[PDB]
Amino acid sequence: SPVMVLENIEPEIVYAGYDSSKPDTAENLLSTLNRLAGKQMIQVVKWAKVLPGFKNLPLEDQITLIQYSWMSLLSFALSWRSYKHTNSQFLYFAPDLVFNEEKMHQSAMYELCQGMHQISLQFVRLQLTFEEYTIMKVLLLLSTIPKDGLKSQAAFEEMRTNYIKELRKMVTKSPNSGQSWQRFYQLTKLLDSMHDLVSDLLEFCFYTFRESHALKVEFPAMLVEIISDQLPKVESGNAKPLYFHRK
Amino acid sequence: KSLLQQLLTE
Ligand SMILES: Cc1noc(COc2cccc(F)c2F)c1-c1ccc(CNS(=O)(=O)C2(C)CC2)cc1
Repeated sequence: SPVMVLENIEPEIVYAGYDSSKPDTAENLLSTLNRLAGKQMIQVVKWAKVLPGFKNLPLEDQITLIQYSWMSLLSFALSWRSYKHTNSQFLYFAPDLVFNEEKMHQSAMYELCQGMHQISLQFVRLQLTFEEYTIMKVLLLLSTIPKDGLKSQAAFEEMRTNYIKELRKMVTKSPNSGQSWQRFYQLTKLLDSMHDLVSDLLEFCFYTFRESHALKVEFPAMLVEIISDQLPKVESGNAKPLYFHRK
Repeated sequence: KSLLQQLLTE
């Protein structure tokens, strides 16, 4: 069962290493978030390696997918942590870093934080299961490709199609009349709505990266590498977001 | 070798 494998390979929670004794400025909160994103990205790479079917894809494509989807994976996992631990009342970045209204303001990311909070409120509305969540996160790893496609497009499409089949079989376990088509479309709609929020997070990311020292915001090595590669490709329009339902 | 390349191949 691929879904049961997904449940067991889900990375363990990591601490942000947040310093509450230091002034709660935008530079210190953002630097803590960046440090946390760095650690979580190492976890994402180790998770992707043991993901069923991911090793079939060539190395270049595996890198491409991780680099295009990183923000989508981190934000989706944030929404899940927020839903599981606080019933989506707060943004649960880590056990030592839980954002309330004050931290959403101090981080200079209020509107972005509210946008993420809306996604977590959808988890409450839908009563999203862990089974669904784990399949959806794999679909997010496979939801952004280069405009001119991957080195092995057919291998990628076969992997993505199979995880779409997994999500469809999983929604049958949560029926209304006994129908599940409604839940499946609510899940694909929620997946599509990640692209727009992630487009805004990436815009904030890219700005803070271009002006990091002027803003006193630190970036770990993992992020420097990901962003230096992704910033030119995304801004040049070389990214192709994959939607279940075209806008 | 990049950090992503190192982690994926190790
Ligand atoms: C860690 C971590 N746990 O979830 C997330 C999700 O992202 C969000 C971050 C803040 C508010 C939100 F509402 C989010 F949805 C991250 C995360 C942290 C830092 C970076 C890179 N820094 S950045 O300038 O791009 C910025 C825009 C996130 C702060 C990327 C991801």
